[PDB]
Amino acid sequence: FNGLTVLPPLLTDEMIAQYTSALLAGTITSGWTFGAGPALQIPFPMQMAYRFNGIGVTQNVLYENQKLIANQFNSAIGKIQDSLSSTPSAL
Amino acid sequence: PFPMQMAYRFNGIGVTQNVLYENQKLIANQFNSAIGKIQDSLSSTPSALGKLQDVVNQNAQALNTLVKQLSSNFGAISSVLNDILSRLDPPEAEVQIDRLITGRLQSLQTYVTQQLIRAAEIRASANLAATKMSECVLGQSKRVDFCGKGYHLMSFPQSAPHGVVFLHVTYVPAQEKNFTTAPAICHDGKAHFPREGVFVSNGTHWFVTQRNFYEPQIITTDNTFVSGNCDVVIGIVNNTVYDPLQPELDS
Amino acid sequence: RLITGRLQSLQTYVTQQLIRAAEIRASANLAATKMSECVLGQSKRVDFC
Amino acid sequence: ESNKKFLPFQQFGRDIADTTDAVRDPQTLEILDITPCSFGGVSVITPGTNTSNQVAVLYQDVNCTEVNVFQTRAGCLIGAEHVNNSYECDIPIGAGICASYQTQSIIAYTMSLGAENSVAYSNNSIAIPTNFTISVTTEILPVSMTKTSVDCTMYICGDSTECSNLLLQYGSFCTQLNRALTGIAVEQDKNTQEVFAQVKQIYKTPPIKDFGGFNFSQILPDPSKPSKRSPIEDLLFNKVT
Amino acid sequence: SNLLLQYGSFCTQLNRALTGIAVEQDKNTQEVFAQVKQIYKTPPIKDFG
Ligand SMILES: *[C@@H]1O[C@H](CO)[C@@H](O[C@@H]2O[C@H](CO)[C@@H](O)[C@H](O)[C@H]2NC(C)=O)[C@H](O)[C@H]1NC(C)=O
Ligand SMILES: *[C@@H]1O[C@H](CO)[C@@H](O[C@@H]2O[C@H](CO)[C@@H](O)[C@H](O)[C@H]2NC(C)=O)[C@H](O)[C@H]1NC(C)=O
Ligand SMILES: *[C@@H]1O[C@H](CO)[C@@H](O[C@@H]2O[C@H](CO)[C@@H](O)[C@H](O)[C@H]2NC(C)=O)[C@H](O)[C@H]1NC(C)=O
Ligand SMILES: *[C@@H]1O[C@H](CO)[C@@H](O[C@@H]2O[C@H](CO)[C@@H](O)[C@H](O)[C@H]2NC(C)=O)[C@H](O)[C@H]1NC(C)=O
Ligand SMILES: *[C@@H]1O[C@H](CO)[C@@H](O[C@@H]2O[C@H](CO)[C@@H](O)[C@H](O)[C@H]2NC(C)=O)[C@H](O)[C@H]1NC(C)=O
Ligand SMILES: *[C@@H]1O[C@H](CO)[C@@H](O)[C@H](O)[C@H]1NC(C)=O
Ligand SMILES: *[C@@H]1O[C@H](CO)[C@@H](O)[C@H](O)[C@H]1NC(C)=O
Ligand SMILES: *[C@@H]1O[C@H](CO)[C@@H](O)[C@H](O)[C@H]1NC(C)=O
Repeated sequence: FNGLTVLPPLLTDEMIAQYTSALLAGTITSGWTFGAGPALQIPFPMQMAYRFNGIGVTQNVLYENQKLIANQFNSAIGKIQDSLSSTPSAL
Repeated sequence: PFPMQMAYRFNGIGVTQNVLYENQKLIANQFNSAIGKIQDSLSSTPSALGKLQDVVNQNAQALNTLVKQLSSNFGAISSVLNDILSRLDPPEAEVQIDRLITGRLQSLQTYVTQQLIRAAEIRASANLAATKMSECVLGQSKRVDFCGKGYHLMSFPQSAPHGVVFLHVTYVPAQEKNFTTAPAICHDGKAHFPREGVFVSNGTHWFVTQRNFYEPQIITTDNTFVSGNCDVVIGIVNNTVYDPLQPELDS
Repeated sequence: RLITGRLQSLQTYVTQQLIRAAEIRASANLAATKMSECVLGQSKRVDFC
Repeated sequence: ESNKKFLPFQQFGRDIADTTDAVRDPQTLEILDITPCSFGGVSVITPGTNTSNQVAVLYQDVNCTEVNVFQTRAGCLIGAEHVNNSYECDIPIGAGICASYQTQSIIAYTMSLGAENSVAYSNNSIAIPTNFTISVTTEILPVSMTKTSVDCTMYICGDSTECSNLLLQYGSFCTQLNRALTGIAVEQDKNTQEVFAQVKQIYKTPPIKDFGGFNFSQILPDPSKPSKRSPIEDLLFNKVT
Repeated sequence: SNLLLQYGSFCTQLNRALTGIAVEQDKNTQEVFAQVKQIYKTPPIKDFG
């Protein structure tokens, strides 16, 4: 109040969340294609197998262990959720 | 040869070189048209060189403000040093000269500090430019959106006043068509997976094509490999897998 | 005297804020790079993501 | 009038920043809160003067009652008409509000983040490109500054010996100022060398430009002109001043 | 204010620097988050395998 004022950010938190949601939807529904040009749809297990192929693991490894991989992914996301809810010094 | 080099680039981004060799005239025309349109884009829009113009403007403004700071009294009787020297005796004008010295020294220190901060910013930009030169001009980078938006093929450096201009040549898919895909197909109780592509169906038949270009091929034992049986893969479908050795044995 | 003191304090604050803003700009450039190279594509750079 | 609960002995309150926030009337036990008179910055929103001379004024951090009249989270906006539509941000006002000149008068609206899209996702459908395009884009990166040197002997003192003698009493401020400036000047040349001098030898293109149909005439140096720069380079050096 | 006017253009420099920092903040946020061209939406049926 001594000539010290704060200007609001141009993009509101809702707009930042909208960008983040758009990025999530693009990644889930089209993989890395949308960042290079037009978005091309692809089933999520298939692009997951593409990622496995990109790290040096054959596609059959993912297809024959699909349920285990999905369970591990869900458990890891839940554990991150819990860790964020528990530890206040992470941020 | 340059067409062979560009075919190597196509292999790098994931497209077979025959796509280039069978579209050499079209690719050359597209490259020439894009290079021609770069001139129009640069000439029509003067806000692209705004980075270099803003650097020049900031330095000029800093120097001009430094010069204009010499006309300020800083609490002294007058800004002119000769005026204060002649008007008053040294033993009394010493305090005014000290006030002017303090003000001018503070202004010089402020200018120097701003110059160091701006120079650090410019050094960060120059390090980025050197990395871009090494990774996009002297190579072909797989880092996304580092050497242009798309799939990087090559880039060309161009000198600019106190700067550098990169013309990032990239591969952009254009016309997409939806298909029906299956993770695997099993022929004789053995699941087959695509060796380097994806299984697609135009409605009646099943082909295997490369992922970044619709170039369908008959599913054989040379573009698929066998792993497991029909009962593990979720979404497996039925199809015949061609065996090129069988007609040779029959004939 | 008050003007000199307050001007010096304001200049110090502005200079340190410029340094802090430079650091935050570096962090934001890193974050933009991480978005481009790990949300929009799969990265082979080790420990980058 | 304030409801701050002063103790019977306390006379004037204060905030967390040690500022007089309340006072007690010397002739009445009433408690009066002190609030600064409303102030703020004044921002003027305008298109180019070549387009129109009409402007909009943004009063920052103040409600419109303390000053066609639109109240934004960034302050009170006067002269701009709020519009239910949404376009790309032309003139950034703040808090998701932008302004532009459209059919004509200045308008205020919430910025549009982009074009809505929904990739037709199913569990057995894939989209594959049947064609392609070759896209060439432009990236500009500053590489260096102008090397500037400043001498205290002539800047601080205009060829005056007494001033130089008095300045000599301040130690080595100016020596380290010159040292910093020289460091910057050398740093700039290091920047340029790091960027461009990345090649061991000077390679030359063949006299016959037969590259399979690819044409690099716009980027290869132009021999006809006295300056051996490409046409694109000539445009770049002409535009930048 | 009259005595402060005798110190030159310190206010202009300080306000310009602060405004540059303020604009740089929005530039940072736009660089990080506005990388996407269109607003993609996930399908209502969440069948991701
Ligand atoms: C590979 O590791 C996974 C753990 O991530 C194993 O899956 C677990 O198997 C045990 C049986 O001993 C079950 O109790 C758990 O519920 C399973 N976890 C999940 C997430 O499915 C899996 O068996 C291991 N496979 C091999 C071949 O070692
Ligand atoms: C899917 O592609 C196959 C190509 O193998 C098409 O089969 C051919 O279709 C043409 C009609 O344009 C016929 O003249 C050929 O004799 C067919 N050949 C074979 C081996 O079947 C098929 O028609 C396509 N299906 C759809 C729905 O487009
Ligand atoms: C692919 O072909 C196999 C064999 O023709 C199919 O297996 C049949 O599955 C049904 C459903 O359980 C059984 O009643 C038949 O006895 C199976 N046939 C044999 C020879 O064992 C299989 O179903 C086909 N794939 C799909 C997706 O239907
Ligand atoms: C892929 O796109 C290119 C455009 O870049 C197509 O080439 C055009 O074809 C039309 C034919 O209707 C011509 O009139 C244009 O002059 C061509 N453009 C260029 C730059 O040569 C090409 O036909 C497309 N590929 C397919 C298989 O349709
Ligand atoms: C490479 O492109 C340039 C265009 O930039 C071509 O120069 C053109 O040549 C035609 C025919 O000679 C003229 O009509 C144009 O006026 C020229 N344009 C310019 C800007 O000079 C050049 O011929 C091309 N190279 C080759 C080998 O064809
Ligand atoms: C795809 O979904 C349909 C219904 O939503 C289901 O019948 C089919 O089995 C699914 N296939 C795969 C591979 O998930
Ligand atoms: C002071 O005098 C005024 C008028 O003479 C009166 O209204 C007020 O109540 C007095 N206050 C005290 C504390 O005596
Ligand atoms: C309107 O003005 C009042 C003060 O009169 C202020 O307290 C309030 O915050 C203003 N409204 C908004 C939305 O800022």
